[PDB]
Amino acid sequence: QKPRVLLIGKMYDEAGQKLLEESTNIEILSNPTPEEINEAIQEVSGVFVRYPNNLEASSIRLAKHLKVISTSGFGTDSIDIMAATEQGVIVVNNPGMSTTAVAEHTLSMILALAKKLPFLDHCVKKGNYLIRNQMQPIQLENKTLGIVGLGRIGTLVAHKCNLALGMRVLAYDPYVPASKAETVGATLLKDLDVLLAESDFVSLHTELTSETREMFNISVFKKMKPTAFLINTSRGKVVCEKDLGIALNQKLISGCALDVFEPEPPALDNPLYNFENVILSPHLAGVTPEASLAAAVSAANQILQVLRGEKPPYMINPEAWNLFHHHHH
Amino acid sequence: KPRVLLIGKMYDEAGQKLLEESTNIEILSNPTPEEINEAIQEVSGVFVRYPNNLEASSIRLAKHLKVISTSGFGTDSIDIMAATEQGVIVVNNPGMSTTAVAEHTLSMILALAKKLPFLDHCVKKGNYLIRNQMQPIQLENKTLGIVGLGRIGTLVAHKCNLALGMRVLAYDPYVPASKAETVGATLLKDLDVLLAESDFVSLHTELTSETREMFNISVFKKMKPTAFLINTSRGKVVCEKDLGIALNQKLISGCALDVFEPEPPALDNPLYNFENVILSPHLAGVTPEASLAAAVSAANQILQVLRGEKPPYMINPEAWNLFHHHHHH
Ligand SMILES: NC(=O)c1ccc[n+]([C@@H]2O[C@H](COP(=O)([O-])OP(=O)(O)OC[C@H]3O[C@@H](n4cnc5c(N)ncnc54)[C@H](O)[C@@H]3O)[C@@H](O)[C@H]2O)c1
Ligand SMILES: NC(=O)c1ccc[n+]([C@@H]2O[C@H](COP(=O)([O-])OP(=O)(O)OC[C@H]3O[C@@H](n4cnc5c(N)ncnc54)[C@H](O)[C@@H]3O)[C@@H](O)[C@H]2O)c1
Repeated sequence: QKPRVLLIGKMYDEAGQKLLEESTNIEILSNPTPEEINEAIQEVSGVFVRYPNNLEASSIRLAKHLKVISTSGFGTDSIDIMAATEQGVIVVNNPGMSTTAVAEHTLSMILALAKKLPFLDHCVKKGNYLIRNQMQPIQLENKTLGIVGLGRIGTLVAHKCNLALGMRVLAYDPYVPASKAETVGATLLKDLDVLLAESDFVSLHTELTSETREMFNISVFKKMKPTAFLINTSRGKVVCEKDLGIALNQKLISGCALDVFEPEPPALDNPLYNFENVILSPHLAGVTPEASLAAAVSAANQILQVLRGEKPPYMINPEAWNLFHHHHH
Repeated sequence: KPRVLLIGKMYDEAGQKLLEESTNIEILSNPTPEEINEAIQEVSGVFVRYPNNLEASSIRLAKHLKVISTSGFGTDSIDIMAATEQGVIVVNNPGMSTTAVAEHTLSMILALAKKLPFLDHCVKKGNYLIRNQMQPIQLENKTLGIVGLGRIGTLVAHKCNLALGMRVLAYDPYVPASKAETVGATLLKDLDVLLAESDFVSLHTELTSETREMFNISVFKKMKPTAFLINTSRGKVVCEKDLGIALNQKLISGCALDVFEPEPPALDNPLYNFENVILSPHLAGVTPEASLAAAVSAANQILQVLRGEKPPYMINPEAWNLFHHHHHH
């Protein structure tokens, strides 16, 4: 009989679901509770996880025929990887499908803070056109951008802000060579503190690890300029959200723009919603039609590979492959 | 010691200091023609802050006038003929905020593509799941249509092509095609072609009799239903009544406006009740850098004419021989 696939959340483009349905039977859940996942996972061979939905260890353990878990994008913080590896279940992500889209969105957010764009749009529409008399937009030319995490997106962001705006770009990333920054005109710094002291804009593009977990706390905001801005499009847990709220109240920084949150989705009464110079979007930086199509096709094709016994291109737990063999033959 | 009247203050105080160092100055705030009239009779130079008016009857009262300086490019509110008839040199101060307006244009283009202020409002109201209902636009490989390829249009075209990966078309009857070539754009003779091909149309023309209300309903009918209009040039270039109708009939998707006709916009402007509309209160050229270069340049030209040296931005160089007759020889 045809294998079953569980979609914990739809894909961002249904070209991926169409591909899955060529050879599997799928069931789609919509923001399901842990029990709904436990009911629907028992006989599936493949699972797709739309961020920020979570797949805990207890759910993976009930799935006796599971072969592969696919995430919606790069991040895997909603998968229990240890549990999958213990069971011989292959975990794949879909990286670098939204690189252009997030760099565009980050540039848009950097520019919107500098020009107070949403605040000013709200002022004109309410009748306070004459707020212009006390407004002083920032000219981005020759200001300094600090990139934390110089990977696919961070490097593109450094490239664009150079070409588009004439900004000086500094980067902090211990795991990449200095030459990677020079190629796009940036300077790789060994000391994050230097980047924090020199930057007028600080943009986050790291992977979420135990080192980047809550990297940006009150200690780090104290080191940034009072005039400076934070932008986070990477992961919510990189920023202590409670510390960010204190930092804004105490004028440690001037504002921020966030596409990611912790917890995500954010609560209805999040105190960040009442702050001057705060710009939010609901994890849409990497969700353009182009990026959604590419990541959907990628996730669907990888799920099909593992069902066939074929090694996929984006295994994140390759040490689990032999135990997968053990169970798949 | 010579007098200088400032009909309106300068954009940066450094310019008033440069004048004060050799002249005696008086400053007026939005003065009536009569207020100017009994303040101008003994002065040698006059500065006009846009959009203040310097009428011919006022100039005729000023017996010792040598120079008039506007705050920016615009001299339309100055009676050039009366100045020439009297041997008064009129100077403007052009191209002082080119980079600032280019930046503001990039901000508005991007904010429209990413639905930035609308998404900000949605998260702040707890409507994070609006993400399931929409997708931002990826600028890469979209077509940008530049109307008016001058200082700002040339910069905007270059960055959107080089840094954003957009195809750029341009319409401007009064520059050669090679000017677009150089920055990766294509100058088209037929505006209709640019309208049909563009996903974003940005206006950067001078306000002339030809461009007054150039963008009416017959123009919006030719744009794409999915396209956006950006206007950071002059408000009279757009018939706002037709823009309102165009949004209501979904002839275009939305618009970003820094300028208005009438200006200031009224409290009951229909444009506010549209979601894909982004407004700013005529601030695109306002940056500390731009204000400082304009004020310094304005002061420096006034000081040259009082000394007898030709300033670099003479609007009416035909008045020079009579100026010589009056104050030198
Ligand atoms: N819509 C969205 O907001 C969404 C879209 C896709 C990417 N994501 C997120 O953006 C982030 C980056 O994406 P990417 O594709 O460029 O990943 P990437 O793997 O290409 O780059 C990550 C970079 O972080 C760096 N890094 C790791 N540890 C670090 C540390 N301790 N200090 C500084 N830098 C460190 C890595 O060396 C690496 O260069 C990811 O968290 C990803 O999940 C955002
Ligand atoms: N929003 C602001 O704060 C403010 C700031 C300065 C500039 N202004 C306005 O922005 C606009 C662009 O500034 P600029 O420095 O680039 O002016 P510019 O003189 O450098 O360029 C004007 C261009 O419009 C073109 N043009 C004239 N008639 C045209 C027509 N019928 N069709 C198409 N193009 C035509 C000219 O050939 C010229 O190339 C101006 O209207 C200017 O007054 C905005």
